[PDB]
Order: sequence, then C-alpha cells, then structure tokens
Amino acid sequence: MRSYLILRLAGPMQAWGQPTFEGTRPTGRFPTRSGLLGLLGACLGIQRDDTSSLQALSESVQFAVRCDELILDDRRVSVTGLRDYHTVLGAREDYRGLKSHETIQTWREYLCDASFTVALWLTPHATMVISELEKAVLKPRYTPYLGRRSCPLTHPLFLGTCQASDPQKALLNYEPVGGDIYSEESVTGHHLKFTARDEPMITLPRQFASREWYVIKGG
RNA sequence: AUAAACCGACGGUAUUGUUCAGAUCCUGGCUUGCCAACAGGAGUUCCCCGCGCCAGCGGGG
Repeated sequence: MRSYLILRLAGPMQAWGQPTFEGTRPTGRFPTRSGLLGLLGACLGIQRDDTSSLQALSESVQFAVRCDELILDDRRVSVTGLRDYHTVLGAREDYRGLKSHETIQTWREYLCDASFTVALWLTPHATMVISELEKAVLKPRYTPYLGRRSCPLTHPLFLGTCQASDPQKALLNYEPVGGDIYSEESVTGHHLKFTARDEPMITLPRQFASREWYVIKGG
C-alpha cells in the first residue's frame, strides 16, 4: 500500500483548459493534468521561470480526479457551463512597446456547481515526500485557485491522508462516493481511456503534450 | 503561481392621448329564564408615650 494525499476542489466557478490559441478560453469537464500541477506549484512557492523544480514536481507526482455531484436538499444539481464575454481595454498590441488596442474581446468558459476530489501519490522515483505536499496545501505560498485566479475555493484544499492499494480504493474513504474517476494509474476492472493534450512541456513554456487518463466509472 | 497571468461591454432614450357600469328588489312568520338563600362570624395592632386599683383608659406617629 502507498500513501495518498487527498484534495478537495470546490467552488462556484472553475475552469480547466483545452488546447487554444484564440480569444476563446474553453473549459473541460474535470481538472487537467497541467492545471493540477499548477495548483500544486502554487501551494509550493514555485515561480514560472524555475524549470528545475517545475520538472521535479511533474516527475514526482501523479493524480486521480473524481467528479462529485452537488446534492442539495437531497436533490441532485448538475454541472453547467457558463460563457463569459470578457473584454480588455488598452490591451497590448505587440510584445514590446506601449502601443495598444482600444478594446479586445475574449470568451471564457466556466463550470458551475462543480466539485472534485483529487487523489495524489508519489512516483517510484519521486523527489519530494507527501509530507511536504501536505504542508504546502495547508499553508500555500502563492494564492491557490481553481483554474483562474478569479475562482476561489469554498472548501479547504486539504481533505485527508490515507494508505491504500489503488487510487479508487483511496477515494472510497471520502464522501461523496459514486462519481467517475480519471486516473494516471490503471485499475483492474477498467480499460477505457480519455485522451488529452494537457501534459505541460516544461522545456517548452505554455506548450502541451498528448497523454491519456484511465477511465473508471462510478457504480 | 493552473489555455494560466495582466484584463469594464460600453455610451444616448416620456409609452403616449380618449372613456357612467347601469336600470328593478320586505328577510319573513312562532317563543317565561326559571325554582332555593341571615352577611354573618372573628377583638393580633408593630411601635414611642402619660395615668392608674394591673383590669385597662388616654395623647402623639
């Protein structure tokens, strides 16, 4: 049995990116690999130019994300999408200089009434220990948020720690149970995969490599 | 420090003018509130005081 660090990602608004080079900023259904690394990298004091420990975090940690349905008054509330018409005045026209446009337009998608429970474990050749990752989520250095800085948390990042055989068995200890799980480690009775391009290329800033979740449906 | 960061969707604007709800219409007939009754019992009133026969009588609060 390995040690797991259990996290809770809850808030009225979330955003988990999909590939884009456009003014449209799309969200997926559950947290990304890159987004979870960034969240951890925020709790730790990692700066954007520190590629060394940026790569040390990525090589040390793997995730498992469970989608949690909001239950209210014994009624189920579904996750909905939200489109924000987001404008910027005096936005940069070039990457150097002070010339700017009057108005630019962007379109940003959010999730509403979404909540997630994240299982976290160490790779066989990890650098850090779950003990110091626990410290980081309890006392973050940079401000933690759900995808975008405008999206605060309504529940503490830290949920618990535990020991278990597989990520599914670990997430079982924490209500609410029943949601679909996406894991970096495969579990025995499941064979479905979820393709994604959310593996941050750390040697190539703001670029992403293809990878795959192992899909584990809830009962 | 997360397709992240930095980041307004903005600015102007009467809903206006006209218009009876109106005519007709008993709530109405019947019906004891009635039988019994001393307002008498019971001297606690806590003081100061003055004069006694010691029983009890007075003036001040």
